[PDB]
Amino acid sequence: STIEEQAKTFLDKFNHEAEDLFYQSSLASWNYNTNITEENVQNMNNAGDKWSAFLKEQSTLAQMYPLQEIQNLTVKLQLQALQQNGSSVLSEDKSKRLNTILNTMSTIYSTGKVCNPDNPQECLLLEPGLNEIMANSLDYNERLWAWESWRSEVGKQLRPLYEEYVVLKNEMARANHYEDYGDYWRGDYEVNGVDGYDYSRGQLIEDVEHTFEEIKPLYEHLHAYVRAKLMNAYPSYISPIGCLPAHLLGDMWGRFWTNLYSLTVPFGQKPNIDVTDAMVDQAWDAQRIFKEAEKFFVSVGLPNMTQGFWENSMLTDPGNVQKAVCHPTAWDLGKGDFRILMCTKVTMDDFLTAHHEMGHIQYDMAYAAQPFLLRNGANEGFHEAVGEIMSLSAATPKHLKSIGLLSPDFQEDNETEINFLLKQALTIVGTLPFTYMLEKWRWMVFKGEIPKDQWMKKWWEMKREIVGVVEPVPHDETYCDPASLFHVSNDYSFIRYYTRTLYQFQFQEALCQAAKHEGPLHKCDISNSTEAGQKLFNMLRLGKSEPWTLALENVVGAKNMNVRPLLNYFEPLFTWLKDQNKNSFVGWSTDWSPYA
Amino acid sequence: NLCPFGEVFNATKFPSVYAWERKRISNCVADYSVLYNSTSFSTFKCYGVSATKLNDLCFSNVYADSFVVKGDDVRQIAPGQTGVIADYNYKLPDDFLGCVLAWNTNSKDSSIAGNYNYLYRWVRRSKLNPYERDLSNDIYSPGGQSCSAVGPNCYNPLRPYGFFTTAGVGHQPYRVVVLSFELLNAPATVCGP
Ligand SMILES: *[C@@H]1O[C@H](CO)[C@@H](O[C@@H]2O[C@H](CO)[C@@H](O)[C@H](O)[C@H]2NC(C)=O)[C@H](O)[C@H]1NC(C)=O
Ligand SMILES: *[C@@H]1O[C@H](CO)[C@@H](O)[C@H](O)[C@H]1NC(C)=O
Ligand SMILES: *[C@@H]1O[C@H](CO)[C@@H](O)[C@H](O)[C@H]1NC(C)=O
Ligand SMILES: *[C@@H]1O[C@H](CO)[C@@H](O)[C@H](O)[C@H]1NC(C)=O
Ligand SMILES: *[C@@H]1O[C@H](CO)[C@@H](O)[C@H](O)[C@H]1NC(C)=O
Ligand SMILES: *[C@@H]1O[C@H](CO)[C@@H](O)[C@H](O)[C@H]1NC(C)=O
Repeated sequence: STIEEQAKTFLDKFNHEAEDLFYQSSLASWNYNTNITEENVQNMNNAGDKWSAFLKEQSTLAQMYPLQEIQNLTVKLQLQALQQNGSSVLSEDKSKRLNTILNTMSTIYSTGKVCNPDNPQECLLLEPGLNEIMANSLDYNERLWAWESWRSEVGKQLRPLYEEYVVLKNEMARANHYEDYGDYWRGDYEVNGVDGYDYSRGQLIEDVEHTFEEIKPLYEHLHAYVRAKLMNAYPSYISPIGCLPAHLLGDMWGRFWTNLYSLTVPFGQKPNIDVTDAMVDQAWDAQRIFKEAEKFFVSVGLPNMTQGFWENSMLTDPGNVQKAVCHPTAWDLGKGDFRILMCTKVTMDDFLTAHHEMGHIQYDMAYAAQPFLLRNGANEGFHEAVGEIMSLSAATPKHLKSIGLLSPDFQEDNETEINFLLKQALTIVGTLPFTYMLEKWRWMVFKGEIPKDQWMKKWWEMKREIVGVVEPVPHDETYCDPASLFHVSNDYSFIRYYTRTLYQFQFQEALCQAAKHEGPLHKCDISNSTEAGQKLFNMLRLGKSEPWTLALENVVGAKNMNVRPLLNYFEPLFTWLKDQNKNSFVGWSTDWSPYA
Repeated sequence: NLCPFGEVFNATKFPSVYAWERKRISNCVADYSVLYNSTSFSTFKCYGVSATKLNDLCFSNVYADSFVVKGDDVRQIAPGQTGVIADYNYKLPDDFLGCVLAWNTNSKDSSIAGNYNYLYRWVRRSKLNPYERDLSNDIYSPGGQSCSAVGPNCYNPLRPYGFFTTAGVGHQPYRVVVLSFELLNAPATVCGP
């Protein structure tokens, strides 16, 4: 009557029951998202309630099993995933207070609005009013007004609440045998118990810093380039020496630099690659797009789609009376049911997004033989990485010509490659420092290094040191600027987007090395390479049953994240920027401010 | 006289795997051709004899066992297999002379909300012997112990299958019939045409 043998039967029971209720809950959610009625909402809420109650009761009985008398690692992984105490350790009053705080913050973020003086009637919300002016307008004063108005009518109401929030979360973490909430978030990357493949919770921080130390040169050059172009757009507003003002960076918060592309084109006389017109000419529909994606995935050895995918998926807008959400998603309902929900239209963007979603579905299909709790990615960055490498491969001119969608007479010149590389850089490279700075600030406020009175004073110091972005108006202590973003105000971790970005380029070069590619890495395709497919499937099949270090090593031959492939990918743009930046100054000084 | 192929294979209801039913066939002329224009068999496998040689053989005694199993577990109905069905519900001997027929029956045994009328056993103290049936309803203490209530580590042995219409091909119902015949020094009963 070993405890190990007693726990095996309990796990069997749990898996068998969890399959059925998860399937019922997923079916109800699908019925809602396809067809919006009040009855569907009620059914969804019922199913969700039953699944949460069942999970909580199952966790409460699981703690009977001590973790230190189990030698099978799969069993320990399952029990550890099931034994987490959650927020139930707090007293009832504190839990209710925390839930109220979270709901209030979410609501105020989702319902806030502002309007300019002398027009009390016309008030704009964040979507789609503020985003349009932020992403399209070319006037200095309107952009400044929008920025300050949004950060002065929504942030102020969040500063007190957020305060309490921090304290409460910290207490919960300390009742779960953690140093703070930041340690709780970092614990996803922790693996222990396996010789030669161990990772400490506090190690991750160090590695992130190391990686960033190798990205600083390239980014710096890019920064300089952008500044020069902006000096032409706003002749008497940007210093040739200092940083970039925050309200002139495309989006509201400066997360992406995509919208600046129209102002920073190297060679504007050469149009970008676009294949929508040929798609319209040859009478292509959504079903043709998905068939092409399926053929592309078949060519590398991975399987086809089952009949349920074609019968049950909704690939077109229902239109007429029915209303459904049009956010593209891939559903794994369990029990051999895979679906894709997207409102397809005839465009190149939908052509790429179909490949992204189908890669999601292929990954979800690979590990269907693992137990229930281990049906997920190795960590929170693999899932999306797998999705993006396929879209990267499918947009190359070689693949476009191979499927009879570009003229064979079309010959590429280096100007078009430079333009494409700059467009990709403005979306990939320009988001890493923002993510790193935000996560570092959150970690340090949770840890207790930054006192409450010095929060904002730190927030705009790091912005001027790492990201090189300055404030247009001085900010007092009453503001709560970081709370103005969705992820911070709705309790979501923000480090997935960095490891995701490094991992995808690690995977791509390893896959292209096995396809005998010759030339630059930004023109690689993996079609008609069964070796690449086998190498990818070896990692995909594992699931969460093994440490993520082993999963990475099974593909790239290394045990840790690395940043060299990104630089290899962006080398030509690096040399071009180095050539043209011979007259401008590279770097920034913090002392300059627009209002000084 | 025609064979009762339209009475065993065209039945209204099939039993659960843990309570499988066995039927005895009397004198008969094996005319399978009246079954071709109506159904097609997803699995047809014979051990000990070729399927095309049934027209020239006569069997001393013939038995037909009927049950219904999940799709992925159909492979477990074989001489040398191991698994839940092979150990706890239905076990076949190694020296087996007979045939196994399995066909998909999703259209009538599945539903939009789910059918839960088919049960199977998932825990038992010891593995079964060939051609045995168990109909107990005890409480399964894992380590031998005594308990009279269904609570912690005391589980009832029978659990139901989950059948949904929109499920994948591995979770769809399959109906299975095992035909087992013997060749002894007795007058023949079932003969070919
Ligand atoms: C992958 O390989 C297949 C088979 O060789 C390629 O399909 C052929 O493509 C050529 C032009 O590239 C056509 O002339 C043939 O008619 C196609 N079929 C056959 C049977 O040869 C396919 O193009 C390759 N994929 C890529 C991206 O080049
Ligand atoms: C959408 O929901 C309504 C609500 O009753 C229902 O009548 C209708 O049949 C549903 N549409 C589909 C396609 O099932
Ligand atoms: C752990 O249990 C599983 C159950 O099937 C078994 O396959 C595996 O070999 C066990 N681990 C070890 C190290 O024996
Ligand atoms: C928290 O977890 C530990 C071990 O899993 C357990 O001993 C403790 O009772 C749990 N706290 C609660 C929710 O009672
Ligand atoms: C995939 O589907 C095609 C078309 O039905 C078929 O010819 C092929 O055999 C299937 N198998 C794979 C995985 O290639
Ligand atoms: C492209 O190549 C030509 C020579 O083929 C060269 O003169 C030109 O400078 C190159 N473009 C860039 C942006 O370097």
